[PDB]
Amino acid sequence: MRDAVTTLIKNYDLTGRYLDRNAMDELKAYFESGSARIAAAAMINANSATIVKRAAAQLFEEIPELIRPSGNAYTTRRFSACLRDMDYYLRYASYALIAADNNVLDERVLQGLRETYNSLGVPIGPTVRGIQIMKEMIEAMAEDSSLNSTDFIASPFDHMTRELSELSV
Amino acid sequence: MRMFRITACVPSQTRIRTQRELQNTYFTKLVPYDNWFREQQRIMKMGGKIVKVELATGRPGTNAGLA
Amino acid sequence: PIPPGFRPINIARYGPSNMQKSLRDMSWFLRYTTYAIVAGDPNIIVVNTRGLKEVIENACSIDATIVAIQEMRAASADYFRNNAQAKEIVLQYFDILLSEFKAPTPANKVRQGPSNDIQGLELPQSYFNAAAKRQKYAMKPGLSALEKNAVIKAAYRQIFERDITKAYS
Amino acid sequence: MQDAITAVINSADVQGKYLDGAAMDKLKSYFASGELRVRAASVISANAATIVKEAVAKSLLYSDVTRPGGNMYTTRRYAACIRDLDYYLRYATYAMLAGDASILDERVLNGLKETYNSLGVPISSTVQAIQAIKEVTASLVGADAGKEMGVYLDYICSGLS
Amino acid sequence: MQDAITAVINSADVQGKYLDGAAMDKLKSYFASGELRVRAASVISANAATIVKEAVAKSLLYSDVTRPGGNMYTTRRYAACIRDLDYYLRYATYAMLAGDASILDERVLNGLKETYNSLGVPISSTVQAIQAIKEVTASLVGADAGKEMGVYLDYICSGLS
Amino acid sequence: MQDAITAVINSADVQGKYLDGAAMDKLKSYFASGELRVRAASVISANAATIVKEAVAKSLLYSDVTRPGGNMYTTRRYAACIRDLDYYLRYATYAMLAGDASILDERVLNGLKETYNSLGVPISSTVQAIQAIKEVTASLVGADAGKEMGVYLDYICSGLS
Amino acid sequence: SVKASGGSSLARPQLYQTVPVSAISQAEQQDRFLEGSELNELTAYFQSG
Amino acid sequence: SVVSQVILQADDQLRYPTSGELKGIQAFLTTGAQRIRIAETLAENEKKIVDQAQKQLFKKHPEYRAPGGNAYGQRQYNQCLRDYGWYLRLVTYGVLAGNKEPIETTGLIGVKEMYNSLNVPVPGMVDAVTVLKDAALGLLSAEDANETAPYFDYIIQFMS
Amino acid sequence: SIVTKSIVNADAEARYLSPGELDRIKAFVTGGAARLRIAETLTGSRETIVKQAGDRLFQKRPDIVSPGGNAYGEEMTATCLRDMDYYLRLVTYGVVSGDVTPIEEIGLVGVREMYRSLGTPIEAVAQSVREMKEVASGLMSSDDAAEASAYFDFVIGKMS
Amino acid sequence: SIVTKSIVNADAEARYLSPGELDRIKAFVTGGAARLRIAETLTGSRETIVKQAGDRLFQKRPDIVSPGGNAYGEEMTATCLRDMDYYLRLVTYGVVSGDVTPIEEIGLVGVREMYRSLGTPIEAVAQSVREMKEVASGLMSSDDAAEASAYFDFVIGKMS
Amino acid sequence: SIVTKSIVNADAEARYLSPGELDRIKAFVTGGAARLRIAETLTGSRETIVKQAGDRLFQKRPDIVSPGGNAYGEEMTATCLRDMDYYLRLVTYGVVSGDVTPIEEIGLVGVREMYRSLGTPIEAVAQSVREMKEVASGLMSSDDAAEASAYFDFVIGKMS
Amino acid sequence: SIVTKSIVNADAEARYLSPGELDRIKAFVTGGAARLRIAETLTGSRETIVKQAGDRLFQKRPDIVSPGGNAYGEEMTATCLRDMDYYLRLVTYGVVSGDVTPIEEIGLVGVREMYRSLGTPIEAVAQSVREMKEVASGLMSSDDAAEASAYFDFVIGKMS
Ligand SMILES: *[C@@H](C)[C@H]1/C(=C/c2[nH]c(/C=C3N=C(/C=C4\NC(=O)C(CC)=C4C)C(C)=C\3CCC(=O)O)c(CCC(=O)O)c2C)NC(=O)[C@@H]1C
Ligand SMILES: *[C@H](C)[C@H]1/C(=C/c2[nH]c(/C=C3N=C(/C=C4\NC(=O)C(CC)=C4C)C(C)=C\3CCC(=O)O)c(CCC(=O)O)c2C)NC(=O)[C@@H]1C
Ligand SMILES: *[C@H](C)[C@H]1/C(=C/c2[nH]c(/C=C3N=C(/C=C4\NC(=O)C(CC)=C4C)C(C)=C\3CCC(=O)O)c(CCC(=O)O)c2C)NC(=O)[C@@H]1C
Ligand SMILES: *[C@H](C)[C@H]1/C(=C/c2[nH]c(/C=C3N=C(/C=C4\NC(=O)C(CC)=C4C)C(C)=C\3CCC(=O)O)c(CCC(=O)O)c2C)NC(=O)[C@@H]1C
Ligand SMILES: *[C@H](C)[C@H]1/C(=C/c2[nH]c(/C=C3N=C(/C=C4\NC(=O)C(CC)=C4C)C(C)=C\3CCC(=O)O)c(CCC(=O)O)c2C)NC(=O)[C@@H]1C
Ligand SMILES: *[C@H](C)[C@H]1/C(=C/c2[nH]c(/C=C3N=C(/C=C4\NC(=O)C(CC)=C4C)C(C)=C\3CCC(=O)O)c(CCC(=O)O)c2C)NC(=O)[C@@H]1C
Ligand SMILES: *[C@H](C)[C@H]1/C(=C/c2[nH]c(/C=C3N=C(/C=C4\NC(=O)C(CC)=C4C)C(C)=C\3CCC(=O)O)c(CCC(=O)O)c2C)NC(=O)[C@@H]1C
Repeated sequence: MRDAVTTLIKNYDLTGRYLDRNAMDELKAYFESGSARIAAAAMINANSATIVKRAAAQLFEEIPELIRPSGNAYTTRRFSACLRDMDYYLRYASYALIAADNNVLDERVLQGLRETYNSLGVPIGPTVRGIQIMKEMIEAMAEDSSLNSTDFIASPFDHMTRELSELSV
Repeated sequence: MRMFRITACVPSQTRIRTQRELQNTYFTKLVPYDNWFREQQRIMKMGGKIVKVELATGRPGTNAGLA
Repeated sequence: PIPPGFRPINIARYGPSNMQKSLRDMSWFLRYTTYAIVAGDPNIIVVNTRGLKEVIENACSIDATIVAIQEMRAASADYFRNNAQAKEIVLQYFDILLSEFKAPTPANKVRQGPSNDIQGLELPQSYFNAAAKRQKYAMKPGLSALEKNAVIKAAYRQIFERDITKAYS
Repeated sequence: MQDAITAVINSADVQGKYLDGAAMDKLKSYFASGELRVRAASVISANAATIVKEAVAKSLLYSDVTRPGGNMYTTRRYAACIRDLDYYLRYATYAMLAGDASILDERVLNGLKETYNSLGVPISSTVQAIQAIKEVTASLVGADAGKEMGVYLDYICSGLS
Repeated sequence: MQDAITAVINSADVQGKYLDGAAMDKLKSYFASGELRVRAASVISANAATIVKEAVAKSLLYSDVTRPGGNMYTTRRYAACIRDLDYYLRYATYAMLAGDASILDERVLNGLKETYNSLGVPISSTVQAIQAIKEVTASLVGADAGKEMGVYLDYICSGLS
Repeated sequence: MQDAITAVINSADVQGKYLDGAAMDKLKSYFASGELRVRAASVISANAATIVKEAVAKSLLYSDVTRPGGNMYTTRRYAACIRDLDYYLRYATYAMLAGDASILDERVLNGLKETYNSLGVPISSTVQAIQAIKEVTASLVGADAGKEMGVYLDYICSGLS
Repeated sequence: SVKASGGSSLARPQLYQTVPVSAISQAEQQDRFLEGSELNELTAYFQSG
Repeated sequence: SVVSQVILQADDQLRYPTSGELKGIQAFLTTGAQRIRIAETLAENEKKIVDQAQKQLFKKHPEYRAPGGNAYGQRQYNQCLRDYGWYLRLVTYGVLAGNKEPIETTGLIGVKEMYNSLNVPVPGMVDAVTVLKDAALGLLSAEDANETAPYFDYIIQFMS
Repeated sequence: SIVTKSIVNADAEARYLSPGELDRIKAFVTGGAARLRIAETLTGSRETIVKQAGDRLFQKRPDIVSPGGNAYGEEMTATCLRDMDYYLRLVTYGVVSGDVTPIEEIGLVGVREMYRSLGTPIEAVAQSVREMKEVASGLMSSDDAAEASAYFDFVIGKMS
Repeated sequence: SIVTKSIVNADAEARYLSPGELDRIKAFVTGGAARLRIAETLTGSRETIVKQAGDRLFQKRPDIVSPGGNAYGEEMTATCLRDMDYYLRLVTYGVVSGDVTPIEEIGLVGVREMYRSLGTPIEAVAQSVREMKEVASGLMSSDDAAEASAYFDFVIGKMS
Repeated sequence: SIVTKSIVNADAEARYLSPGELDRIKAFVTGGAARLRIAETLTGSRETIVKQAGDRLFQKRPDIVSPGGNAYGEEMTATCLRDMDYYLRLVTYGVVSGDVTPIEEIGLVGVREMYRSLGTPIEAVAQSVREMKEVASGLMSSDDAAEASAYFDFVIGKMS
Repeated sequence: SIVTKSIVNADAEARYLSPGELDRIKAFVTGGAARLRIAETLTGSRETIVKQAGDRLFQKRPDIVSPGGNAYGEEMTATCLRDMDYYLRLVTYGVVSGDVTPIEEIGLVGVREMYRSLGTPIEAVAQSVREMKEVASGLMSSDDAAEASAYFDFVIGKMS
């Protein structure tokens, strides 16, 4: 598993280069953004159950056939499994927000996600819609709170939607 | 192959979280010499207590003729 | 029969959508009760009602649900009322339904990561209540010959993926 | 383990004779009691959480062992203890349905007393929990099935003590 | 385990000395008796099941152990008993090929007395069975190889007793 | 295990009360000492092989235990002994960083004495070897942390003796 | 997207248990035919059906 | 503590503790004065915290005082206040240790089936711990409140 | 024993008894009277099974009573018909228990190495229990002898 | 990195990041400027550190560069200085990352097997890294020298 | 020994010895007179072989007796010759026993940890026992040297 | 063969073959002419041994050819003599291999289940192989008779 520091070190190791001024600037930018990343992760540490509950309470009204029969979130066993999946996604989004790199999302979320969801019939479109609902909620809560830097919050969710989502065009 | 007669109790530290079936944590075990160091380290890192251990297998101090 | 503390709910104060949810929940409770009657195992009721109290208590009255399924049991019993050999099945299945529904949500099963490389996981305690549990074979020292040979044969099936002492001695 | 039927088969087999009259009418007694045993097992399987709930309610709560310094104080200790009592109810149900007490020293009384001594588990309060689980089961199912349930629970407490 | 050459090599290694004549005399004795041991082991492996069946016929059949209530009555029990007997024969063959009984008093007699005392197996009857095996092997393979077998077999008897 | 900082937490858990000043001053003393504890642990982590090498060189070298006839004569016994000394140094490092000997009481003092009695390991040789561990660590770090290391090594002495 | 696929075979989680599924699974996991207990469960359930 | 964490990780990896872990130990040993200050002020002023904490809890959820709840009797009321005080006590212990480990090993593992057996609603008790957090956050100073908030947040996470 | 297999399987699955399994125990208890009826009819007519199976065996396969076989004189045949009585007793045990579990407990397994050590033809033992089966089916009513043959054919299948 | 270790330790027990891990990551972030300064002066003086430490190594151990030695010859001497520059680059990577896992993952797994195949004395390679430690520690402040010498001593411990 | 490894394979496969390995034990017994003759001539020449091999070792590698080597001093060279005497005794032990098992279970496994804790160069002691095998092959007859050189080369391979 | 056994064991231990197995392999290689001679003797007398041993079996135990027997029928007796030819071929395989592994891998695994299905008496098959042993030992020289009868009694011991 790699963070931004680890992937920069790996990129310089591959070419066999010492860390130059551009690498120092990237590490410097990560270190000054780290306080805001810590603040955002500590914010979403407190509210995470409310985030996943309201994410379900918005997603199942945008797509109401998930809770109708023949939907995949029909029974309460499937409902609790879907909420556990949303908790998984929010936890790894917290991990990626701390790490400032999406390699943790790639290695531990996305590498078999289409395989599992196609095996169990789980939809991908409503899943990434729930991802973007969680992203909008965290962005709105960060805008409401005293967060000076809010640009990095949307990056792990957008990466997850881009990696998991079927290529439309 | 020289071995040990051990007797130990190792409680599970994760059974409450994992909600699995129960086993008797106390047991009398025959364990080989080559695996006994790793087995003992596993017991003490899991938190169990080895309450009895004897060299029931082989003679103590044998220089040759081990396995 | 046993109303603990319930208050009747006003339709206009409760709202239209919540009333539709309540009506489909009542019809769905009766539908799964009939399905469990057909199946002969209340496992479907146990799985789909064990964790339902915490999710349903946020916007719906839990005492009203208890009185609702109480009236369902009473109405089904009086309308059926065939004989004691066929009524106690419906009675005990509704008792299982009310006990599982009043039972609060148990702890989710947490699969710990064995080392640093492997991610730790969580599983709700409704998924491991319907999914064809493995038979656990433990060699107690005092066991009789039949279950001892069963445990030995199960160990051979585990190690060699088949019963080699039966197939080839 | 064995049962009433397996016990009478073995107790005829140790002299190697066929089924006598005493074996026949005690198996008649077993088959006469069997429906009551299945009804008692069914009702405690249906209510099985609540019996342990009332047992710990009137046994171990508001006690010095629940107070700090005891072995009921910590919540992991509490969860382990109530899981143990649920397992005791399940194995007592198994003994009651089987009709013989060999399943207890087969499965639970293999090493329970001395591993409880190793972990510092209070045997006296555990026996008090067994007396509580006895009286709550006897209140739930009645005197007739409750007495023969309490036979195997007495076997549990005597093996543990 | 420890055969004759590793035994004398360990006796030399404890004193930290090269092999001298005081162990090489026994080493020459072992190499002189080696082909006798191999041919006797070949005969015993040829007649291994027949030795067991004649031994149980001359010592164990028509006794109180194979009467009902005895210690050899049920079919699993008889299969286990003949399994023990040809285990003793095969491990005695191992020790006879080795030249020492380290394998016999270690990988057979580690807890055999304690497990037979816990089960209730008659030690005297097993000793009589081993003596029957010794008589059959002595009458079947010869005098010198027979007494070489008998040394390890009454070593097994001393371990059991 | 449990640290020095968690020791007063566990004591207050047993007492059912908050932190009192008789534990507050001990916690402040641990906070005052912890930087020199963690730095001395870093130093012996950097020089960890040298402690084992000098302890073997000045305690166990050229002795009856390592000559022929000794329990540390053979290369396997020497490798096992230096592995045991490395584990002793690592767990002593763990204790001197942690402020408590619970790591030695649980993860070393569980059955080490009984295994050494089973193996015939010379207890007095191990006691003078850990005296050599004390001398090398006190020479490497200095007596200010040397006596602190010697407290847990004397705990090892009392446990193994 | 993801640069490799581990394979997607069909997964069939058992949504709920019934008496025939329980009896046949109990025989199948223990690698036996349907003996007297499993046939008695099936007989009683089929008569009550 | 975090000292227990680094010894457990080092013993699991079969090595001595390494440089970043040692520097984290130095940082924790530096901040221990702030930890002991937060613990002592919470210990001396716990009573007002539990006072308006239970006031806000039973204002928000008027069902345990109501019929059909679990806090009818004064004995159950005193046990709820005892649970509140024990949770604040474990918060002080974990603030002292620097990590989640005392709160975990004494009050959080198995707590959901613990109150499943006692019929106390777990979301009701996470509302209780949130209003307890609000009382403690209001009572403590700003940097101390920012230090002590994630422990309460972890209790919220693990309970629900 | 059906209840033995019930307890073993319920303990392996680690939960209480399902209602279908409880209905199985109801069915087994209600059929217990019929199976003990079959048991006392068999132990009433036990000796004619032994004698008719023995002399029908000696007329169908006369090799063993001839020299070269295992049945010499009187005492070998006495031990053989004692074994026949033993296997009939095990059949009655399986009938009265409702399952072949006590048959495997006392004798159904290990019989092959038993009779290999004894020199006894296992297929002839199987054929012996075969005429036990149709002599029992002849003497006792066939619709009610289906239950007894349901263990007889398992016995001959294990010894085949 | 420390961030990687904290996220991995949280994810192994399947929770969000603990307050102890947040404090550790905060300490990592605050020490990032000093660590970046240490890495910057190391990579600025990367040529003179390798030059002076190689000179001190070849004066203290002439056997490795005498004929018959592993590094005898100008090409093998340049290869030895290239190895020293490689390990100095890995030391800078570890200084940036705040722990020892990049040095471990790149140049300290299989190093004994590699240098045994190469025929190089691993204790002399450790002496080279120790001379790099001394030369680099002479080029910084005392706390910076101790912080870099932590990673250097990790490389010493892995080589010897 | 080869006999105890044969019976270890035999009871690992849980049956009597195969005829091939019985004839193999016969071949070992018949050759054991020749192995014992090699033992007689080696224990007769146990002094001159180790003295000439030590002189060859110090002539090949003068850095052992030079400053900077491990064996500097009369007692150090005496212990080096004592180690060579022990290893010659182990080679004679292996020639007697017919396999490399006594060398493995006395003084060949763990030799890396042994000479790592001692600081002794493993390639230098491998060269020393290589000179032992060269002087031994010089003093033996051709078949005896061919027999002993396989065990000597196993010592070379596992101690290189 | 013993080459396959030694290579498989060394592969499982992940090591090269020691000289303690290499001398066994070269001894098996050198002592091959006797096994080859026994192999061409047996395949020269491959017919007559089968004919005489089949004649001896059907005269000793006429229950095999009795009505109701397993081999009642001319094609059944032809397949019985074909099975005797099969096991003689496997004995020649084991003789020319110097090992029991070809007999074990071709015609000993699953023989008990196979003849348990087919109803053929396993002790009479053992008697057939024993009678082939006696005919072959009468036909050939005494040491070669012992060498072939070694594999023959291995076959009859695995049979019974
Ligand atoms: C007659 C048609 C058949 C036959 C039988 C036969 N059996 C024996 C001897 C023994 N059989 C047993 C087996 C058992 N004993 C038990 O208690 C049980 C389970 C209840 C079994 C299965 C035993 C132990 C013996 C030994 C005698 C003893 O009981 O002590 C013989 C005698 C052989 C001898 O050499 O004495 C015979 C003849 N043989 C046949 O060929 C027919 C198939
Ligand atoms: C209040 C008196 C009634 C009520 C209303 C209500 N229902 C929901 C939504 C859900 N209802 C369920 C229930 C079930 N899951 C099952 O598997 C079964 C059969 C055993 C049932 C009956 C579930 C899972 C939901 C959530 C899915 C969804 O959003 O529709 C709500 C909304 C909850 C909210 O907005 O937070 C409400 C208000 N439920 C009752 O039982 C009463 C009849
Ligand atoms: C409850 C009545 C009292 C009591 C219990 C208690 N037990 C433990 C620890 C364990 N108990 C068991 C029990 C079993 N082992 C078996 O083999 C079986 C049969 C299947 C049972 C029931 C086990 C395994 C443990 C270890 C924990 C685990 O889950 O693996 C504790 C915890 C001790 C601790 O400090 O951890 C307790 C508290 N003690 C009391 O005070 C209650 C009155
Ligand atoms: C037969 C000579 C007498 C007899 C004995 C008897 N043995 C058993 C069963 C067992 N036999 C052993 C022995 C060994 N197992 C090994 O692995 C080894 C080393 C090669 C030995 C020596 C053991 C351990 C048992 C225990 C259970 C098992 O089957 O493994 C029994 C059965 C006990 C029971 O019924 O549970 C008996 C009765 N009894 C006699 O009367 C004969 C004289
Ligand atoms: C060295 C100071 C002295 C000594 C050591 C010695 N030890 C052994 C073998 C073992 N020691 C242990 C004990 C431990 N288990 C653990 O988990 C730990 C760390 C906490 C220890 C210390 C064990 C298990 C063994 C067996 C090795 C294994 O299981 O693989 C030996 C070897 C004994 C032999 O070869 O028979 C020796 C020599 N003895 C001395 O004489 C030195 C003074
Ligand atoms: C108060 C916030 C809520 C609540 C409380 C309530 N608690 C109990 C009983 C018990 N509470 C505990 C608590 C703990 N055990 C631990 O290990 C820890 C952490 C250190 C805690 C906090 C225990 C052990 C008990 C049982 C002992 C006893 O009851 O004396 C009750 C009583 C249950 C009953 O019905 O008798 C109650 C009511 N109830 C609420 O409504 C609040 C949300
Ligand atoms: C000589 C070929 C080279 C070498 C020798 C040297 N040896 C020692 C001292 C010891 N050597 C051993 C090794 C063994 N002892 C055994 O019993 C066995 C198995 C048979 C082995 C492999 C030991 C244990 C010692 C220590 C002495 C003791 O027993 O106490 C030294 C001295 C080490 C020191 O630093 O004092 C030396 C120098 N060194 C060379 O350079 C030669 C190539």
